[PDB]
Amino acid sequence: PIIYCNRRTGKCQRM
Repeated sequence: PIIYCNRRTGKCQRM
């Protein structure tokens, strides 16, 4: 899948 969480801002995405 393509689900990750960027640390730059601190927001995570969905599938």
